[PDB]
Amino acid sequence: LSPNPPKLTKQMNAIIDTVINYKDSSGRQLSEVFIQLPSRKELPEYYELIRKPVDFKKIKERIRNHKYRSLGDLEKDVMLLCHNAQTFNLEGSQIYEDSIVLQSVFKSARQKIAK
Amino acid sequence: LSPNPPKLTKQMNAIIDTVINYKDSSGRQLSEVFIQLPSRKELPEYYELIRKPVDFKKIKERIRNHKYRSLGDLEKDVMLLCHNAQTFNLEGSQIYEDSIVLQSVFKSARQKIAK
Amino acid sequence: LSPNPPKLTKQMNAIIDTVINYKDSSGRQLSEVFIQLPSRKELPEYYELIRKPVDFKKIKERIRNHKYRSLGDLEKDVMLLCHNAQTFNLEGSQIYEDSIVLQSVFKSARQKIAK
Ligand SMILES: Oc1ccccc1-c1cc2c(nn1)NC[C@@H]1CNCCN21
Ligand SMILES: Oc1ccccc1-c1cc2c(nn1)NC[C@@H]1CNCCN21
Ligand SMILES: [Zn+2]
Ligand SMILES: [Zn+2]
Ligand SMILES: [Zn+2]
Repeated sequence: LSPNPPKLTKQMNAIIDTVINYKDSSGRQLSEVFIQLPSRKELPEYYELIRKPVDFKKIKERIRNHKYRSLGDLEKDVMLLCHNAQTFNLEGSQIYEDSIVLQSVFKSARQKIAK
Repeated sequence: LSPNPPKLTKQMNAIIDTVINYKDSSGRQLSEVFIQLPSRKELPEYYELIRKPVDFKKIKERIRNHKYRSLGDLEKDVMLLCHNAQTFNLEGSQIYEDSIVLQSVFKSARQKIAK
Repeated sequence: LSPNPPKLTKQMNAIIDTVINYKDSSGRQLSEVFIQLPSRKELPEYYELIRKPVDFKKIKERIRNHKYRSLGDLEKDVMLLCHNAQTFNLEGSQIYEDSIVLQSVFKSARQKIAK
């Protein structure tokens, strides 16, 4: 469980980059509303219903500071992001929809760079 | 007797760049599964009944490393893939349809590219 | 009312150099064609159509001659570059698409250093 190689760090990023920077057919960068969560004092409901919240920043941070040991351990936090999103949003609502798409992007992006 | 110049580089790239990025009515890029083959370990059965397999990766290799003389060289690789993808996968099975869908997309991209 | 600290000037160049330096997934420097405008004699067109023409050399030249006052003054010009590309070049035409990409990189460079 000793120094996170640079090679592994080099992946996590580009993966989470591939994701963040993804722009759809119309060209809308889907990540926009996932980067920063909204405030407890803005959307208290979210933090009532979502027991273990998360956004992208807080995933990037955890990359930056070598918390994540394997690519597995990242997927989980990206997956929990979308789970959360889906859980809070109305099926067929643009928020709800993006999370899915992104979910896939990662899995292909991770595939395309990982084992 | 001679080299492979800008027209053969740009155009043969231009063609392929286009095809890859082609997305159906659902904006679903159909190149997806045709970029990187399954490993021989992954799906032995492919190679247990396909003579001379080929990826998408290898196409851009054959481009970057100047093996395709004319257009007629490229297409042969291109159409083959589909031939395989069709040969292997089942009629109606998404991949099959995609594989065909592609064939043509190239055909237009080649014909449209009139010098 | 006062000249530009080297702290600033060295940003303008970092930000712009990130931009210019940038290559796409493929490994393709998008900047390439924007670095220098075409000759008047070569694209008389561009000059008839584009009101205030600008490429990258001149921006550099305009950082060097302490001609940009804020980062605004810069981005203002940097976007004038992409507007002009998208004004002249047809939607979906490779160039066009690229220009948009760059607009983002620039903004992600700048939004990076504003922190
Ligand atoms: O589920 C998330 C995970 C990570 C980051 C953000 C969200 C998120 C943001 C949301 C929302 N739901 N989820 N509902 C509507 C609300 C409208 N205003 C923008 C903020 N937004
Ligand atoms: O819009 C621009 C902004 C800054 C620098 C260059 C351009 C630019 C270059 C162009 C073009 N359109 N725009 N049309 C295609 C043509 C292909 N041959 C070289 C010239 N090139
Ligand atoms: Zn570190
Ligand atoms: Zn070469
Ligand atoms: Zn000076």
